[PDB]
Amino acid sequence: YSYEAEKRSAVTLTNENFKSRKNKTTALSDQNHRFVPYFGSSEWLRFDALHPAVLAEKYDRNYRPYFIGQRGSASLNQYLGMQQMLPELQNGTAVYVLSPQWFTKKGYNSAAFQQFFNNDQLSSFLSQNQTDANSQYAAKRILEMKPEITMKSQLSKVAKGQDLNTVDKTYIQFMAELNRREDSLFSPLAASNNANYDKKVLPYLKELPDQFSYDALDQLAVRDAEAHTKSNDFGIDDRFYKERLSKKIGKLKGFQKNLSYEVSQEYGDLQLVLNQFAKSNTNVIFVIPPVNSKWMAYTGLNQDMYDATVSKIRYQLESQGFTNIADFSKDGDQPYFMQDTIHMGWKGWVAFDRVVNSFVSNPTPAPSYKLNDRFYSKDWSGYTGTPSQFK
Repeated sequence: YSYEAEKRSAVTLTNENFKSRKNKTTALSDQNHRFVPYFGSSEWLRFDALHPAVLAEKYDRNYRPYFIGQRGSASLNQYLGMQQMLPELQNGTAVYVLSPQWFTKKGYNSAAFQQFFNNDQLSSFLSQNQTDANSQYAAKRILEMKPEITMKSQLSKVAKGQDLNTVDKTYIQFMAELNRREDSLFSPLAASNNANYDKKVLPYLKELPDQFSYDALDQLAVRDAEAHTKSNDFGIDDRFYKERLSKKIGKLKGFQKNLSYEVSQEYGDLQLVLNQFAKSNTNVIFVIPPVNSKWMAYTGLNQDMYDATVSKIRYQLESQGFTNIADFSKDGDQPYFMQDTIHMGWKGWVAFDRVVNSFVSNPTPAPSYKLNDRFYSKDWSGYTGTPSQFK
């Protein structure tokens, strides 16, 4: 199609590009250039010389990352976006960052939900009619997020477990067909490429060593990280620090004293993605990032709560077959692991590379998964004892 068109779609990172079926399926099915999907939220915007985009370009790897996510795109929105690219996951390989900031009790806004959801994702969703627990929970959550919804009756039938009437099926495949065609019509202008690749990827190639060396990458990361953090003591990027933290830094101290990520509906939402990976036989590495621990000190973010959160996430993942886990939750104290407060960069990007690039450069079949419906449950949403003792 167009390698440079796909290259710039792969790092555009706009909401409209997230829900563009044409863009992502195009890049993810190109048979002459391999794009691998990287699911996460705002973490992908932290361009610097060690960002995965830059690395896979410089050393010309047997793939390029296609990024899928933006602030607020947690697992429910991710699952529904996945509904638009089902072939591209089949027997595929994928990176999926589990951001722990996701797992709050009330979750995100309905407004943040709308900016990734659309009716193509919903018609796709209803078109695959399986009245299983996963369908039911999906429908339940959608009606929770957007209660004044089109095709509400069908969503209520799916959410109660009931089978869809001949008339329902026909309606939903017709709306499917139209939404697909609307995507194909509007993605050219509605979902156009950024300057992100030209302005925040390619420049950085000047800085990387012609010959690959993790030691050289680490040195470059520390030099550049030092250049871009002389405005504070948290080792937080200058621009992020003046733009989001400078003004209210006093009012901030202590503000996370009691905040937890241990109870969340996002646990069930995650289950939706795991079901999707299994049904599509996808081989995934799940990335867990830590938080600048100096920051966690200043805000009171309790690291043992973080550790229990990570543990429960990992339990859900491993107990089912998903064992590829680049878990960096305890690496937040390493100088320049993070680029901001809760987003890794620089050295963190190199650590990210060390596990992920081996995973993605060397695709292997996906193991056998055993899914466990008890993870959609309210009890698992609230459970806080030892993860092993759930049953």
